[PDB]
Amino acid sequence: VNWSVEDIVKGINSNNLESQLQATQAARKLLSREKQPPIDNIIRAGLIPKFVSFLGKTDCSPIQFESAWALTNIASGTSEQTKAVVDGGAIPAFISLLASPHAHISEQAVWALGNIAGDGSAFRDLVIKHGAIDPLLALLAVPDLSTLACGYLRNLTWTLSNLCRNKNPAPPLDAVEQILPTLVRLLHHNDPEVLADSCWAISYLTDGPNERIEMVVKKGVVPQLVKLLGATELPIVTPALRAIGNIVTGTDEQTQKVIDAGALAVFPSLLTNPKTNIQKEATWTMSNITAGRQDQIQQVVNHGLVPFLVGVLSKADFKTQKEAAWAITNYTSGGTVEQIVYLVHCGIIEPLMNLLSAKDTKIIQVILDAISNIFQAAEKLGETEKLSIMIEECGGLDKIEALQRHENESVYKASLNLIEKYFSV
Amino acid sequence: TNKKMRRNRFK
Amino acid sequence: TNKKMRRNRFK
Repeated sequence: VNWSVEDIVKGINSNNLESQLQATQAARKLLSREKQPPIDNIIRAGLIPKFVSFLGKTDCSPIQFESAWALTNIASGTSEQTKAVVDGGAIPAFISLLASPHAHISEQAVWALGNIAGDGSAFRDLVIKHGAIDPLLALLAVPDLSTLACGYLRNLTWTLSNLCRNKNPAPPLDAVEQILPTLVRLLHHNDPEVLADSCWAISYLTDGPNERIEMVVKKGVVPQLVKLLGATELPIVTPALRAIGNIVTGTDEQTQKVIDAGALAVFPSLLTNPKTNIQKEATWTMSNITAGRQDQIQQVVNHGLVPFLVGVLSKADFKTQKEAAWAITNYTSGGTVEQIVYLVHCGIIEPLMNLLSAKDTKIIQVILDAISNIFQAAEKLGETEKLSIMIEECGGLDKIEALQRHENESVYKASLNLIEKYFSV
Repeated sequence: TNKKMRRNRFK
Repeated sequence: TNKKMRRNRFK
């Protein structure tokens, strides 16, 4: 074994079918060895078109299988290499094999199409234009998904998820509406990996305009996304939290469906998750919720989440702290006077003042905005003096005075307004 | 609006 | 979530 590319070329070109099979096996072994498949050597030998033609040889199903595997591995490389597979006519040929009576050939064609679509929007739309969605969904048309082999079902879920992926442009609306019902079924399956890729698909489809968010929401997936948010497997929580985060960027009505499904009961553990990426994502999601209606801010209060946002603002890494500050600003600009009082009783002032030491200019503006909003609520109550002594007792007044020297302009004018308005006489 | 969709661009 | 996946030999 360890054939040379020249040996492979020789065997593939013969009129002997048995030597074509052996040569394709050698090519597949050469292309499936862990490190450095010599993909470019294979492309330059001109083998792609011949492999694509073998994909049609329904008689010799072994050479169909070996070709599909070789081409899967070529299509799994760079965009330039995936492009050679596409220019070789491979997409229609793989689509044809989706109907093969041999399950393992059909699976390998699903996998190859996943790699092609995974290259980007352009190749994803090619795959859809050649009509891949119908035969793919027909493979999942069985009433009980547990009858499919676990590996088969996983690859179908992964390839479907790649047809939902990427933007500029987003997938065509026709295709999304065709895929969503099957995606809903997969989201209720039990296999961890199926659930993870289904969540990734939903997170792709909800990454876009509110119109796309409504397509997914109207299918009823939010309660199951929330249940998967409470899972213990991090590869499920990550995409589920990504999807929930996208949905609460939409309207107050779409955000409310996330709250109605109970999402706020899971967020205390997300905001204290040991993985920094989860905390940051969950805090960002909280800032868009606190940007909603006053009654939705109130459900944040009632689920006891304010003390956890204060915790994040106090103890988290700086990038997550930025997100928490945004959630406070949004809270203080949209909240009632009684909600702001409660925010103050939770100890917001000090951790907020402490972040005014941050070099980052954007966050300083966010913080000053929150301070002004709280002062406006304090004016309604006639308690601006009480709030002003509180800011002095946290070390805050010195930091606000120091801001005058700041280079930025909006910071300069903002801090001077606060000092003249509440720290005079 | 008050909601931010572009956390990624915000970076 | 990986864009692409090679298929490796049975080990």
